Amino acid sequence: RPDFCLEPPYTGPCKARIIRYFYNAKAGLCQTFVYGGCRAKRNNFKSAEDCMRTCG
Amino acid sequence: DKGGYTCQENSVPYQVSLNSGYHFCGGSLINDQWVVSAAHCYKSRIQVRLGEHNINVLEGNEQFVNAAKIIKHPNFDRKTLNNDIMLIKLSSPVKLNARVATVALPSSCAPAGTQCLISGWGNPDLLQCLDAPLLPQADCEASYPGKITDNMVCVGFLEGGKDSCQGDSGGPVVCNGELQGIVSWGYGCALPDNPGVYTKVCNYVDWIQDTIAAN
Ligand SMILES: [Ca+2]
Repeated sequence: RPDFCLEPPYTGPCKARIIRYFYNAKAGLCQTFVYGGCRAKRNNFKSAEDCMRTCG
Repeated sequence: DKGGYTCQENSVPYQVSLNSGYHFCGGSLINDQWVVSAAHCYKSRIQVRLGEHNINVLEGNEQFVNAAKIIKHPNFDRKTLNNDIMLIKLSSPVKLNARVATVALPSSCAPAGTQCLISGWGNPDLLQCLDAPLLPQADCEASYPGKITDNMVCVGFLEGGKDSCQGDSGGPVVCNGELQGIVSWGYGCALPDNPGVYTKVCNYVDWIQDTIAAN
């Protein structure tokens, strides 16, 4: 799978509290994390289905 | 934790919670039909909750109102965060009372050293408060080399320990009764040499007034 899928979730510098999905390699699945609202990295999905499709 | 203390219930009547299924940003009521927040808090559908203390329990003094118009600053930059400010016009005017009130826009830019009050559910259940001073631009600049513009101001402590954090964005920084800042960004929260950065509201008073009068 793509390298960005193995990167830890990135909250970013902004201080909003937006729940997004990220693929957790160690767990082998997509989970949720808090995104700050700006400068998202690629391991950041609005949905589990998109997360699993892209990083599964 | 972010180092604040729980605000006295309804002691920050101008504070609002932006909700789209859950609390994701804060904001400030500036008149009975308009709220100011951060542009990075933009969402197509937003419900504004006023008169809140515990956002997880129906307390009795809350007012729920949908956003009718959402207007971000025309020069907002999603990458640099310059001009991180946005106006929200409510579907209908709210009822102003002791738990729901407006905050004054700045008369001028407050000088460094001015003690301010930062609030938000950030870190969420109970509203958190933090007393912190506006920092000199030079210090802000030294903490974030090449990232600070004239539309930003640092508020907090260079030693860290106290700061606004995720869930606080869009919220108010009030000094001497005037809204001087909007929670925007920072590297981490409460980290030494990286105090929070806030949108400097005094640079947008005319834009705000002009926008409200036209909408
Ligand atoms: Ca409540």
